Amino acid sequence: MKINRQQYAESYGPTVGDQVRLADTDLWIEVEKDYTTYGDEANFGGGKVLREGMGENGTYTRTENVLDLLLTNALILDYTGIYKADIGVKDGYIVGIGKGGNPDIMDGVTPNMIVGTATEVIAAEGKIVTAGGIDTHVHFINPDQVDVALANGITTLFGGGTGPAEGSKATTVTPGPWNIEKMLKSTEGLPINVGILGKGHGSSIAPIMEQIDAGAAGLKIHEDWGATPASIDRSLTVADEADVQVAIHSDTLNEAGFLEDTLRAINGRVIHSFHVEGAGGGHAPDIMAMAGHPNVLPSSTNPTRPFTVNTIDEHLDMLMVCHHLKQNIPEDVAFADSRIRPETIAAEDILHDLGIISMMSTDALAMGRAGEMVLRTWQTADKMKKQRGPLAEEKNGSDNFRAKRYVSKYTINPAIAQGIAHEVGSIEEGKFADLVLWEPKFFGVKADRVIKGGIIAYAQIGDPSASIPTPQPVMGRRMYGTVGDLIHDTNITFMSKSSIQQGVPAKLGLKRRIGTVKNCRNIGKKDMKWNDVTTDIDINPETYEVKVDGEVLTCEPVKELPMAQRYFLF
Amino acid sequence: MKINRQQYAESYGPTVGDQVRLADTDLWIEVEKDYTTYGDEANFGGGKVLREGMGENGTYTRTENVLDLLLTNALILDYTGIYKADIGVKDGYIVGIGKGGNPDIMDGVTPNMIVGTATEVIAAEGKIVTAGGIDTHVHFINPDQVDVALANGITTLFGGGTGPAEGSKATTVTPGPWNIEKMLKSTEGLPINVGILGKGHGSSIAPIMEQIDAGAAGLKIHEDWGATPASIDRSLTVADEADVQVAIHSDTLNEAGFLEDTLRAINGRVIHSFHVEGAGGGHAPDIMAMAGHPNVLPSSTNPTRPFTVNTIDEHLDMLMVCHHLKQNIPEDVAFADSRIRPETIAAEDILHDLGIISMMSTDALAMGRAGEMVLRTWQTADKMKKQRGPLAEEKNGSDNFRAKRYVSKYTINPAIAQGIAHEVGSIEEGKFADLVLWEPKFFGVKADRVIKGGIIAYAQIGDPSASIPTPQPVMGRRMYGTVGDLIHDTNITFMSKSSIQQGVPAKLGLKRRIGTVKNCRNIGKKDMKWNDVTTDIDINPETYEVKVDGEVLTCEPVKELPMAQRYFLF
Amino acid sequence: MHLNPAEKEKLQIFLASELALKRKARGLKLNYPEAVAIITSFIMEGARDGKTVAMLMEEGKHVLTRDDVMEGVPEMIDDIQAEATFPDGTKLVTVHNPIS
Amino acid sequence: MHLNPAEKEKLQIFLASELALKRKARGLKLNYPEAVAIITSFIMEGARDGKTVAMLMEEGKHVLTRDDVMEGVPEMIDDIQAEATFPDGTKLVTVHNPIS
Amino acid sequence: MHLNPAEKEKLQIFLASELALKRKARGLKLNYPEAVAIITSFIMEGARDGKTVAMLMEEGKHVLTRDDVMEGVPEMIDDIQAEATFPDGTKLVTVHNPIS
Amino acid sequence: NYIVPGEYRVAEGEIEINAGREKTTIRVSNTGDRPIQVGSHIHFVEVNKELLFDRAEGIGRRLNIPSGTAARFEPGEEMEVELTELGGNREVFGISDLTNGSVDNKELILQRAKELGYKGVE
Ligand SMILES: O=C(Nc1ccc(F)cc1Cl)c1ccccc1[SeH]
Ligand SMILES: O=C(Nc1ccc(F)cc1Cl)c1ccccc1[SeH]
Ligand SMILES: *[Se][SeH]
Ligand SMILES: *[Se][SeH]
Ligand code: NI
Ligand code: NI
Ligand code: NI
Ligand code: NI
Ligand SMILES: [O-]
Ligand SMILES: [O-]
Repeated sequence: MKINRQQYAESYGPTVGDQVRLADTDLWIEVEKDYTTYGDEANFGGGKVLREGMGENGTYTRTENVLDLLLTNALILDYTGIYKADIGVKDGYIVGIGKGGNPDIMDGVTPNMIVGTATEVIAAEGKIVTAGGIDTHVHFINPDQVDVALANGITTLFGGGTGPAEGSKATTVTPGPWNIEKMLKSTEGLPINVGILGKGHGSSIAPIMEQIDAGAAGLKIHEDWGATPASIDRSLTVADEADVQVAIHSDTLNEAGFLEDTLRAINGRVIHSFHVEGAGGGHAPDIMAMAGHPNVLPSSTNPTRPFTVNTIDEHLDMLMVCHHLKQNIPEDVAFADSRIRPETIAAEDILHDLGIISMMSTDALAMGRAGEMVLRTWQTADKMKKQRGPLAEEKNGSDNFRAKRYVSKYTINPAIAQGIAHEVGSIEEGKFADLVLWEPKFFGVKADRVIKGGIIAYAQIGDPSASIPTPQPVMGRRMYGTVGDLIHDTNITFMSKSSIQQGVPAKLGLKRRIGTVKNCRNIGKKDMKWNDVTTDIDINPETYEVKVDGEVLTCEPVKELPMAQRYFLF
Repeated sequence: MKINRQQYAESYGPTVGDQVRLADTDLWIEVEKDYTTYGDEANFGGGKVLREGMGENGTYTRTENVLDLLLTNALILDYTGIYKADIGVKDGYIVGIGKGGNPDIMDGVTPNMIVGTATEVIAAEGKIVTAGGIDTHVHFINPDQVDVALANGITTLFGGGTGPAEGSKATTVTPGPWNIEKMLKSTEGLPINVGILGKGHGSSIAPIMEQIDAGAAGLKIHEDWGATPASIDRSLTVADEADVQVAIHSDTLNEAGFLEDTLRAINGRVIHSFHVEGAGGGHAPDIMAMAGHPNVLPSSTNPTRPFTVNTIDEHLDMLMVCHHLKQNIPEDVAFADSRIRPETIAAEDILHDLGIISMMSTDALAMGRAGEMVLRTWQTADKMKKQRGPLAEEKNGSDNFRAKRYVSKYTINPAIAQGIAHEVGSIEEGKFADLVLWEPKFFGVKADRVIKGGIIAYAQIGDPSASIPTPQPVMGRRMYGTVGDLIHDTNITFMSKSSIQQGVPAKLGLKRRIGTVKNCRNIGKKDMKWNDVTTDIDINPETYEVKVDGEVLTCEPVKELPMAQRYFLF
Repeated sequence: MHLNPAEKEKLQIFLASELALKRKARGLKLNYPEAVAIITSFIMEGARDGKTVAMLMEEGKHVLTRDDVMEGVPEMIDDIQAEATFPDGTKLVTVHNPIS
Repeated sequence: MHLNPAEKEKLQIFLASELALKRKARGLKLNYPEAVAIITSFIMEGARDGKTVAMLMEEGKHVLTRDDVMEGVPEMIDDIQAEATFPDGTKLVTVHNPIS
Repeated sequence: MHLNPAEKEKLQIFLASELALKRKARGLKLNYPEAVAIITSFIMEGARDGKTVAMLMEEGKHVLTRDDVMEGVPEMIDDIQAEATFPDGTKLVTVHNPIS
Repeated sequence: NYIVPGEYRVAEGEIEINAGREKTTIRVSNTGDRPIQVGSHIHFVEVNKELLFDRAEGIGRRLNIPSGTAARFEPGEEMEVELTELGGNREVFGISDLTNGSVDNKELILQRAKELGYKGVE
């Protein structure tokens, strides 16, 4: 008995060699391998395989190799591969990637992926499954930002803020022990994973370190607090002792130093360089040269991503309104022209494509869009395919190499940068079950179901009064993982080792799972998955021309993007 | 180097002698004094003063005179003055009013207002800052009423009710130990300060007192439960023992007594007379004579405020519908005509202006508008300025005297009446940081940011999906102070001393800050800030003519108000 | 815009009235919530026009007649109440037995 | 439809603009939130039409004039900001002093 | 009005359909959520008109054609489902491949 | 009597900043090839190494400009600025780590500035 490939893919999702278009882009992903045994595919429903004595085992208790949850027939898109498998979840973690069902009667069942009495089923046939997005540049300004993030497949928010206070509206900072404690308590009600950054500013160690001991997960150095050589130095001294990451928004004004002075203060220590292109902040005009250095973990924020015909007009004005700049004050116009540069925004597209910028992020509500990190990653990859062609590394006419390079930018690389990749950032055995299901037609645009800690937290679903869940209006809605005390078990508060050792969770009555930040001081650029290139980036101080090993990087903006007006009501 | 006054006010907000219009009223407030040192103004942003080693101190730990929060360049409007200062907050309380920054390099820094690593910043330049409104006549009928209150700058709700039960729809009463316990638990989820009134009715002490011991913060005597001499007497006996306030809605019907009988039952004991004009309830037609007595703390509710051309038509009908009165039953028409009186509503405007009625309140959802206490206070002051001119006490052509008289009516005076002015009701050092920021163009109409316990609880802010927080739609939204466990630390449940001593918070598992009600039995009219007038008010029983020391009080209604159709979509 | 909670809710009454008015224009007899929406929106738009409470108490009895609505709807509606911002601030309008 | 949070909120701006446009058509001078709604909806519909950010920065200054609005409204509106999906994705439009 | 949760949500479909219909009237090819809103509102207004489920299953295939919508939209919409109150109570309408 | 809601009616007169403090004019040159903007309250001796000026004349001083404003130096640009005296305790910590104490220690500040290549130690 043989099934043609069209009929097979319609029933079980695609298999080895089949390709799938990402949304309305020109990007195609190809199934590299498949863990199934053809004829023993798991599926659930009337007369289907996962039934007692058949594909469901009726003998084993939950502890005996039985899953709490099986995602059947997933097309996984991850730094680790693009492939077809069943995903097994237990105790809120990914315990198996392979083939689920019943060893009684099926060949090839992964030994700890038994479907038993205890097992829930999610059908992933025809879906793309990714890790939850890790956004490491979040301003906590407006709690309504969390659903915006979940709707575009983000599951972890790292950043700072106390709400719409000016410090928070400019900087990813929750300053001092008391504001940190208050925002850890606020976090008990946010249905997403969270880590809080303290103020990376001071000339004495103790005012900075007491933020780490209070429960901060990292620090932010921002020019609006004084991105001075002293603040840089003390923050990295603290970070090296505490095993947490430091993010920097450098001295745009070059007031206390040029880029080389900031790099000298860093002194070869690891640092996460935010919005490395520099429209979002940093030494004018050459901050993007940071992305060539081995000790720099470089991210973009999203409004420059990718370079379009409206980008400069929107940014020049955005910068003018936010800094209350006057079009008739020459110093204000000179500042804006030094900061918003078509030359560096165009080159940023190519630096992403080359694996020289390792990460994406939002800059949510400060100069970036909470719900467009995943969206704009794929728009960038699509523009680069259109302008530069398939990468030389591709085969079979698939875009798998580019797709692994780009998915790494918002999944595994931020997680590694922050010291949280032991818990989150990829679909791997032993990691927390933060999973996003996508219909391919909506891939990167609107998530179908967002799983947090093994329970659905957010879903595109219809009329709650209907006979079935698909009638209109289909909209993003919070699901049972966000309700009551289940919000505690489905989400992680990431905290410093010292705050955990000092009992901060018990002191504050935190019920959320507690994640330990670790291993983020002995990493570098080489540790960024698929995005590990170190090189000399030259930015001409007169012309803002970008060169990589003496080669000029020019790019053109595009007038239209996929993943745009076909999808959005506004 | 000199700055002209227009440019100075645009950059830092107004300074000494400058005036600011309140919304679209004819009321002007003048800056009386300024705590700054010209040239050392604090401000936050790119290249601004509050940066490490500059206006931010980089040496001191949080405990060492460092603030959790600095509101820069506030124009304070308070019973204590109209003046320019920085406001420093720590541990959720106002710890300093003066000049913030860094003693290292700045002159005139208030010693406990250091901006350090631990300090968040809110820019208040160009804003008016007031205390949170204290509403002492709240019916707990519909939880949607809390955001309505926050949006018009109210931060404390004192009253009663169990939801839309008839007892609660008529009376500010949470009756008996069990209903009190249930509503204290409900209060754990309300993002505003709360105190609960028990039923001030009984002929034995124990049924009334057990409500105080259960966690009530006061009592309400209401005619719908029998505002008899016995209920009045027993409630005030309880109140004097328990150190809580009693509110009264007297016997409109004069069934068991006239006003003089109610005053004899009170017997010189302190009492808060609700809706003292009497449209909202009380001895017909002369209840408003209560406002002349030294032992009476008199409040208005808001629908009579101020007297307009639609007031009588709206009230006559409101009263007819609410009491199911029939236009063809002569006793019903006589009752309505005895209760809704243009003579006493007109005189109520003047009694406010003279400082004879000390307080405003809503009567939320029973006969009053949850979100219009602040609004209608200012409309009343504006109508009185238009009709009676500047008060004789004014100078410089400012309305500062009238503005302090009127702001006292919804801030400090209710707080004093209730026994909670040690915690709330004014911008003073040592009080809880309940602060409302207003754009002057929206003053008294729509709050910009409402701070509760030093964290923003409510804000007018825009699209949560946007690059910045200002794009449309700008609407009132709950902020991080309302989320998770932070709702516990940013809000106060006010309770009797006896319930606190008996461990009610622990018994019920209350996590909110617990406020003690105290010192409200040895106060009187003389203790009402800017509104301390005692006088003989005569209400003619035939004509309802009002006289104050034998002088007739007539007023005209107005056809238009400021703070109305310019602002509201409906 | 600075919308407060009431402004956001009351937009939904205008929308329900626009829906009901389209249904009436294509010849349908209106139901209970349609009729209430039309009369309610009429009151709030009248306040915005600067009419008096007394004018709207009178007019609201002539917006829909019993032939505009389904059987029983006139007797289901004892009165319609709406608050809106008049030139002199928020006022309550009650329309008694709006459909005879 | 797959509405996300922003799509749901921004429907309310279109609705407020339709309400304000009806008020203007019956001869009312518009108030602050009415004027902001009209200009905001104009920007988002312009993005949907495929205009540039620069076109809408210019056009948004000519949607309403001071005679269309109540006294003081022009000076209450320093700028109107809106994000919408252009052919090249979400962009921010700021209109400076939209009503002179 | 006594609105229940579904009545409140379904008002937003009518609003999205009115928005989409204005976009179509000024000559735009409609996108995915616009097309779904128009067909969905058509079904619920048809139920209100007293059409049968079988009539609306047929009619919903003729509301929009492939020339009314952007490239790919016909193939993105496998079916549109809506529940509405018919004369005989709530029923589910499914329109299969509404745009050919 | 047109009403602008929330408008100011400012008083007459002008505000004098940093009143009673010594003022000093110095010329400063951006010898670098990127722009340098300097805020009102940075200890002036601790600014960017490529600004050339008499470093001793920046000790204990900052720009005499309105609080929160900045002076801009385009690449190669030389201009005069007016400084005022620091106040309070006249101590500076952090920033470029040139002072870390009293601004009275001019000898120590200039020795550190010279060592680290802050232009203009004379
Ligand atoms: O990057 C582009 N071209 C290019 C440059 C250097 C290469 F080695 C290869 C290519 Cl295709 C290009 C061509 C047209 C428009 C945009 C761009 Se980014
Ligand atoms: O109160 C008014 N006039 C007045 C009465 C007694 C005074 F001693 C002074 C004045 Cl201005 C007035 C004048 C016109 C309209 C309303 C009123 Se409340
Ligand atoms: Se940034 Se407004
Ligand atoms: Se009171 Se209805
Ligand atoms: Ni930044
Ligand atoms: Ni940022
Ligand atoms: Ni009453
Ligand atoms: Ni009441
Ligand atoms: O940023
Ligand atoms: O009342």
